[PDB]
Amino acid sequence: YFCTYSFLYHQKDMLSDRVRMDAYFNAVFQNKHHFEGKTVLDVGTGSGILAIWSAQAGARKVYAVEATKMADHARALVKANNLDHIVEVIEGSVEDISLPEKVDVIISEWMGYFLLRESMFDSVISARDRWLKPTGVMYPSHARMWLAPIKSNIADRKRNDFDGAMADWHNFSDEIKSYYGVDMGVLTKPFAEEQEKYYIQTAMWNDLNPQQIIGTPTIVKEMDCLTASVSEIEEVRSNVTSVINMEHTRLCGFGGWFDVQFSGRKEDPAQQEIELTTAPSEQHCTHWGQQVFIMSNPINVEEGDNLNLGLLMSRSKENHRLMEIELNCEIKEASGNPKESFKKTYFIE
Amino acid sequence: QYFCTYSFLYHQKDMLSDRVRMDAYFNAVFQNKHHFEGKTVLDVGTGSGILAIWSAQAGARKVYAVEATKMADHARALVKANNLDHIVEVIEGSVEDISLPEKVDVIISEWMGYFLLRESMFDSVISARDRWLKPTGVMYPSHARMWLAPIKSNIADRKRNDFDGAMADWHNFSDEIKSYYGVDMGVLTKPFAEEQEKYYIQTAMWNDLNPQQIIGTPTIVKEMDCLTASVSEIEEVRSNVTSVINMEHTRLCGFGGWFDVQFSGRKEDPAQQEIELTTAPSEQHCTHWGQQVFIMSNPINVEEGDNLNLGLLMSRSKENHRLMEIELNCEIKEASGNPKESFKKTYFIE
Ligand SMILES: Nc1ncnc2c1ncn2[C@@H]1O[C@H](CSCC[C@H](N)C(=O)O)[C@@H](O)[C@H]1O
Ligand SMILES: Nc1ncnc2c1ncn2[C@@H]1O[C@H](CSCC[C@H](N)C(=O)O)[C@@H](O)[C@H]1O
Repeated sequence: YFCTYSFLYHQKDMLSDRVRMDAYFNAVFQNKHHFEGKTVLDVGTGSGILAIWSAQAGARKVYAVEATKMADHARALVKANNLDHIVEVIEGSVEDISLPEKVDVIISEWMGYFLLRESMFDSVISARDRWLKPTGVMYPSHARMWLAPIKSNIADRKRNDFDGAMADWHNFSDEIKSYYGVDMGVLTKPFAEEQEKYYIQTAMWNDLNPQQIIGTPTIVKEMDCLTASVSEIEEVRSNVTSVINMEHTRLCGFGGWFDVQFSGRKEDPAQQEIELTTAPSEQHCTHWGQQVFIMSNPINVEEGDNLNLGLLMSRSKENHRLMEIELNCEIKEASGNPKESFKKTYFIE
Repeated sequence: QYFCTYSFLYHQKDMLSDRVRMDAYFNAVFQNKHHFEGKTVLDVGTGSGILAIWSAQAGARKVYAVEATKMADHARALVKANNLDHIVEVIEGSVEDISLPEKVDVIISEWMGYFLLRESMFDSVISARDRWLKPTGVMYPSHARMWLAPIKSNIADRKRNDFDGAMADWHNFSDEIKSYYGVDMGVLTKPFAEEQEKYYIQTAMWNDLNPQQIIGTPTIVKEMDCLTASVSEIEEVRSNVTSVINMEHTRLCGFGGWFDVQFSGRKEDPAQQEIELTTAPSEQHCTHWGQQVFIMSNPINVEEGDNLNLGLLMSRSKENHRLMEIELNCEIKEASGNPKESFKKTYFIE
């Protein structure tokens, strides 16, 4: 994990996100009252970009914490820009560090694929509960996860890739039975499962299109970063989305994304609320795109149809930074109430 | 990190799909069933259990198939389904933490990574030999061998056109970060650069070389006797010399490394027939290891009789012990000694 974040090359990818960058930019400077002459802790500074803007905008002192050797660059960068007298870049895992003082603002960019991937917010919680004074602000102040039924040609690409996978495995076992004389038949099933788990069962990074969304989007979890806790991170949700097309569409899968907001405390508000969304757009991509969850079996669907969804979202056992999505779906026609029930496990890795 | 990959049938599959590698091992066994007829066999890192199966097919008394990964499950089912469970015993664990109901006649295993030495799976085979093999014991393969040879390849252009791309993209990036956001990224121009050279240039590429692309005499850098090879023998120094052949006129663009493996058994129990598995430049024979290429930072002209005096030093990286580093020091001397043109570059295998 920490591995990939130690590359300049990876770090600039993020910095290249104009959408990602504009939001934090405008959140800081359009609200330089949370910063003027205050103390900020930038959580997971990496390049130290967010930690520079805070100083640039009035922060008396800014603790920029980075777990990787990337810290050594955030230093040259904060020093090369003449803010070394404000920003203190400390290398090390925020979980293991002690500060001299409590902090007014915690600023971080902890959001992953589908928001919860990487579980870096667990570090921010630690930082907030250990340091944020009783009256501190947080950037972002709230977050939000969304889901919606979509219609993509990728559903078929991946079924066509699994089918091929399966076509090859059967030539190969024929080959190995002719020469060598070993019969590979009984590993057909395990090679099946391992393959549905990879082309079908595992969420795809896609760049959805507003026109690909075929129902009302649902909010699958709201969040308050001033108050959220790790215990509430593994999450269960039930809601409903309605078809709006002719429909003359099929259910090919579900897309998931997230909202983020810079609003302030209900009591130290933002002069101006800034929103970073990843909702599909014809123009604004993010490096997060959306997570497409592909349909093992596409389904016909008409307008007015009513998709009752039951999501359950737990962090994996092998690796707590990966997700596993349990998705139960009872579809109901406009008229109550036929159905097309089914249950599917998707993996965010 | 390492083992993770081998728990994948799809991967185990790639290797089993490698005809050259299979033909070699399959023949090694059946052309020599005299080591296997009624013998006890240890297979180290069984995977699908393919070597265990053949051994048992060749009349072994009992076979021992050790896999670290949950793949042991499938070798175990793969051996039941071929009516060999009464001879083959698939065990789950590391050959380092496992004990045996007895000593073993033959130790067969496919432990060779990229450029022979990657993954360092031989450490496990050794351990397996030292504790379990009996004096009489034979080993498959019985010898190994790493080679090196100066080459001519358009990939040394491909990568530097790649690097330049990278650099160009950065200088725009930084200019775009200053225009909006008001940060100058200048102090990171050099570090960015080194990362990009470390990654495009100094890092070994997989390649499938044509024998024509070999512009000098090859050279043996290391030769291995699996019966006696130590783990300390595994960090390696090698000073060779090579002579440019094509050399009417070509360009030095980098180096290729590859390995040989041999199944000759023992001098007091020799193979009825010796089998070989080579990864040299082929024209008609491919392998999943291919050849490892080490690019020239800067390509150099070269002629007939030009003498490449190479100083090599193979060692493992501090971070991971399964990865390699190669300090390659090069003195080039024209057929008329000298004058020179000497360089020094450390290459990473990952
Ligand atoms: N517990 C922890 N302590 C310190 N740094 C952490 C951390 N968990 C994640 N990080 C770091 O936080 C960074 C998140 S990526 C964000 C980069 C930068 N803040 C920006 O917005 O441009 C990574 O560089 C990662 O190394
Ligand atoms: N110390 C160890 N103990 C058990 N298995 C090991 C091991 N080190 C490596 N392996 C396993 O050995 C295999 C190496 S690839 C060999 C696959 C198979 N024997 C064949 O020849 O086709 C991998 O499955 C790896 O997981």
